Amino acid sequence: PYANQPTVRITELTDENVKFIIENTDLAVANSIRRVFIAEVPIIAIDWVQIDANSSVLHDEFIAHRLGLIPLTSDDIVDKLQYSRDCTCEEFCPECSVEFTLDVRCNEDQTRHVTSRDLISNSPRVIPVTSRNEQDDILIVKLRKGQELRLRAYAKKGFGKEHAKWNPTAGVAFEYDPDNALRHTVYPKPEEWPKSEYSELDEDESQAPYDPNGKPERFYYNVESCGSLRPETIVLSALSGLKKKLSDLQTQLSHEIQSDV
Amino acid sequence: KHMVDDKIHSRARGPIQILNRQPMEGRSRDGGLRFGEMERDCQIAHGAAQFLRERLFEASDP
Amino acid sequence: AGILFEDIFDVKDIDPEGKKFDRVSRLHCESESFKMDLILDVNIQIYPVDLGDKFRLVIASTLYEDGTLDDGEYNPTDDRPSRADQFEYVMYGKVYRIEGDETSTEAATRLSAYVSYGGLLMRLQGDANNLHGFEVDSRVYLLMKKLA
Amino acid sequence: ISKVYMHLPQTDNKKKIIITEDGEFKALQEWILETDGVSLMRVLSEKDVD
Amino acid sequence: ATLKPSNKAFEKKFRFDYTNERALRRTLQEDLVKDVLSNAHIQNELEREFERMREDREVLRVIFPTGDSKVVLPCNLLRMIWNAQKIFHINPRLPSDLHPIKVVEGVKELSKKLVIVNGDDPLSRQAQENATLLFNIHLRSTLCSRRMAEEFRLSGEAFDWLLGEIESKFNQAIAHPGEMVGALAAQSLGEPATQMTLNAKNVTLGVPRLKELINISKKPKTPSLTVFLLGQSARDAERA
Amino acid sequence: LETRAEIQELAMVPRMIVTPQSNRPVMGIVQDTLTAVRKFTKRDVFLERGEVMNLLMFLSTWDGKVPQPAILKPRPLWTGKQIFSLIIPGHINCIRTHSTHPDDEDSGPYKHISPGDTKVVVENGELIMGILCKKSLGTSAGSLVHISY
Amino acid sequence: MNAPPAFESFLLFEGEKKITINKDTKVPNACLFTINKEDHTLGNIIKSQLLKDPQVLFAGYKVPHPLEHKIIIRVQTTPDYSPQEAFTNAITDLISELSLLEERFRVAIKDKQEG
Amino acid sequence: QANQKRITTPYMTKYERARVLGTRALQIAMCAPVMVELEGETDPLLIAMKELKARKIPIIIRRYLPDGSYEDWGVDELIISD
Amino acid sequence: MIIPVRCFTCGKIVGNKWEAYLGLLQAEYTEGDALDALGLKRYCCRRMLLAHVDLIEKLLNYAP
Ligand SMILES: [Zn+2]
Ligand SMILES: [Zn+2]
Repeated sequence: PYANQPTVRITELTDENVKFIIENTDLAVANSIRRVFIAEVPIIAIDWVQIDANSSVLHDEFIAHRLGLIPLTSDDIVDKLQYSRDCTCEEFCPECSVEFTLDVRCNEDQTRHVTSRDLISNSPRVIPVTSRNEQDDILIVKLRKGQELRLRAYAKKGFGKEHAKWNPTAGVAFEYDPDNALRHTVYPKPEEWPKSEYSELDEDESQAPYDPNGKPERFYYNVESCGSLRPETIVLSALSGLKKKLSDLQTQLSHEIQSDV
Repeated sequence: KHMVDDKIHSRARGPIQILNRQPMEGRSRDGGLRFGEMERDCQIAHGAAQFLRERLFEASDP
Repeated sequence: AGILFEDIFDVKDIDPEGKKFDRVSRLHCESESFKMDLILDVNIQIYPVDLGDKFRLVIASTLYEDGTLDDGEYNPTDDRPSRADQFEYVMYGKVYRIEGDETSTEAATRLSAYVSYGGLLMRLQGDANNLHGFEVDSRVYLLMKKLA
Repeated sequence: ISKVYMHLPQTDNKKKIIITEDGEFKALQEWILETDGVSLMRVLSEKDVD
Repeated sequence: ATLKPSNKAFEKKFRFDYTNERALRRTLQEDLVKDVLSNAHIQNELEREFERMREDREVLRVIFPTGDSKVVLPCNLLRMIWNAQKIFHINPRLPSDLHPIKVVEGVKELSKKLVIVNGDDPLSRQAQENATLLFNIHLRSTLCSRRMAEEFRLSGEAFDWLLGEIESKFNQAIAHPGEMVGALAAQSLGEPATQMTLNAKNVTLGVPRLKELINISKKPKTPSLTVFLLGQSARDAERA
Repeated sequence: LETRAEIQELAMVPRMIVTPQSNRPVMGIVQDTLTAVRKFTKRDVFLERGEVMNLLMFLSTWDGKVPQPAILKPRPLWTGKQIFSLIIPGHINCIRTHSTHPDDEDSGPYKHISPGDTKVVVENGELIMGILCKKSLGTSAGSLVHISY
Repeated sequence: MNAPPAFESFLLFEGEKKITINKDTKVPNACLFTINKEDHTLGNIIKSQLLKDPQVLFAGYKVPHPLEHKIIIRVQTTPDYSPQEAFTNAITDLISELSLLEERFRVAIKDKQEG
Repeated sequence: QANQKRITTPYMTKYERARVLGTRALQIAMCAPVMVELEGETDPLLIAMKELKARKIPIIIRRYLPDGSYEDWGVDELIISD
Repeated sequence: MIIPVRCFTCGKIVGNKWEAYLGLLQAEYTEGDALDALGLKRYCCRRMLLAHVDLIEKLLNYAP
């Protein structure tokens, strides 16, 4: 009639991905955490573009949509910024947005590769991932001699449910019960299937015996970040986001219980 | 190329032809759908005389 | 008490027509105290049964040791004294057919009661003296316990 | 009538369904002819034809 | 049920045996068995019922010369009877409290309540008797006093409900005035025409044959006869 | 309003389920719901308390009382037929035969206790036994839908 | 032409309540929680946390339509308890579990970075 | 035609029911008097339908016969099936 | 006509991998080894780099 006492054991931590294991928790909590990593973790991304000149072979919507998908470093800034819906300013203020600028013209005969390096931001904390001091720069558009691309973009705070550009993950390898002990799957020919990296069984065996009193535990994870948020910041921001959603829901709930009379 | 935005069509008291005061033909002219003979036969089987009357007289060319 | 039949059976064969399902098996059993043949389908996945095993079967109309009818609803929050605690395998079904060898004039000497536990079928056939409490469209239980 | 085909019908819709002395239906397998032409007034007026 | 069985099986399955007291003592209660054994008027009514079913048996033999008992009728009696068995918790192992005379009288009154044609004149009574004929036969053969005593074992309340159900389901199956059965038939015949295929001896089938039928053609594509033999020629191949 | 009521009483989908063309339903179960209902009503389908509560939530014709599971120990488990019995309305009665029903079964023994779980039998609105398919839920005559209508 | 705004899945429209409680009349001690602008992310965790409470007889969630962004959670409890109380405790329990999981994750991260 | 002997069916046909609900709904929509209670009914269709179930519809159906005669059957005299 | 930014399936950045991918192919690398050196393990990203057609390079042959 109460909560569980989950534990954590990290098996790999890098700047690109983090591999951890959660034990003593329900499958629902593990799946919701997985869903939050993709859809309810705030991040900064371009959401407003004003093309002042574009003589390239790619139309404006093609460039705007491209720019939106460029990841921006948002480790400590996303917690400080606010959503445009709640902000009491107008236009695009510094507290609810980050202004960007691009001014490129191909004067030489060689093809000019407009890259993310050319995106100049007003805040040094929010910059393209590739620009952060190996990895090459993201390619926006190629220009021919005489062509021009000049715009003024604005980044905003958002999450995955609004658009995939606001997804900080590049893959979430969620796995549980590597050896099919709970028999949640039924392999018609278990000998024809490969072994998971987290499996603990001899090669002579195909799957663990069935466990009737078994429950889903020891959920494995691999959160590969796009680069914007460090792999650990995604998990912390996720748990904090889901806990905020439940806190707000509890508030609205109490307001409805009290409103009854 | 068969998208839904190029196929979605609706009409409610739009333009009509000149020879017969019946709805136009085509999305480009805000035309109406054709309540063909096969439809008349179907509603005859249903015994729906009021619907068949509203469609062939009151909703087309009163 | 609420018991309609009770006896000790011995598994004589398992799936003679071949294994049709994976998590279910048909058991052909025979008793010794009353000599009643039995065909039962059980979930071997959670309650495995091997050939030659011996179990005690108790067909009861209610789980309460005291005479009290059930409401047919799942209420796990019930602390009343239940006879399911003394057994391992328990099922819930209804009698859907009662055959026999009766003729146009003579009564039934041998009977054959069929029960369906939500698809798991059971046929218990033998002498009529042991099958008087069985009636069609009646909810009953199984109370199966394996013994040595 | 160009040609005629003789055969035993395997289907009961063409067999001869009689009522036995016990009252049961019996389907007799009897020979029947199928022609390529149509002349009823003359074929019906023939011996051994039903 | 009265079409295919033999004369022996038809008597053993539908003729109410009011002579074997042991069987009736098993099928009926104590008040009903003494009444069936002592009273003679009832025995005559049951014999008349069996005779009426034998006449209907021959009527079906002349209607259905082929052994095809599959028929289309308004109300399914076997399901209604089963439904009554479950609605009243009928025990097929205990004796029934349904008097067979109530079964016969109930079936006759119900047959009078199903009116496809309204009128007391002999022309209307003849049309009514011919319209509900096949149904009244299936009714008297299914609601027989014997079958209701050793096969279905319904009680008085279940039988009363069964009669009221059959009456309502039948009155609900009557064609409603104004129904455009014409277009309904043309559509019912034209819909399968879109699924069928255009294509001993070669015979035309599908749309071409349906066509030649609707537009009577003086020069069909595959005209043929179906010649049947009378005597020995039907059995041997030489005379054939 | 006249035409609205006319269509509401003569051409609505519920009233058009059965057709006079062939006195049988024209709309029946379809692709996924028919393959899954086949794999759902099998004898080896057991549902836990969580899955059952997830399924019962999608029933509009549910009185809110969870049925006693067909297996109470060692673990409470409901069967697919036990939930389908709640799906079936009223107290209808039907008898059908699965597509794989052998012809040498209705003659010999086990006719009433089928080994392959064939011989669909619905009694008092409860799927006593049998595997459902197009012969029991499709557009055929005498199916559970036709009897429901 | 008809692409619904993306923010329409999470932002509450003017005057639309986040949660509505409706007492079920079919059985006693049952309620339906209709939550707006939510999905399976909360429905599954609340369902699972409610199933662990032995005083809860029924706990399920459903989405009336995937295009809509609402959810309905049904809760049935014993007479001595209450469904609103169960939904409240279930949220409190999930909050405590996530708080604990967060601290143990910060600790695991610190231990992994320091080595 | 002699009203003492009406040969038509005593049940109301599906078409008669359709037209009765339709015309009565139109009347109610034109602010006509209601015969039954209206606890929570405003949509003229639901009102006409409750009036049919209550058997309180003030309409007479003139069933025309092929010969040219007619039989006036009131909505209260007909037996509703559906 | 130009390499996308993210992988449609997962979301991994691939826009900064096209030039590097071509830079490896000219260096006598196999398409598989080149995709491995760029860190593309999932077949979804490998699909993005192995099935792309740089059509923009032909569009730049036309005067602006
Ligand atoms: Zn602002
Ligand atoms: Zn990818």
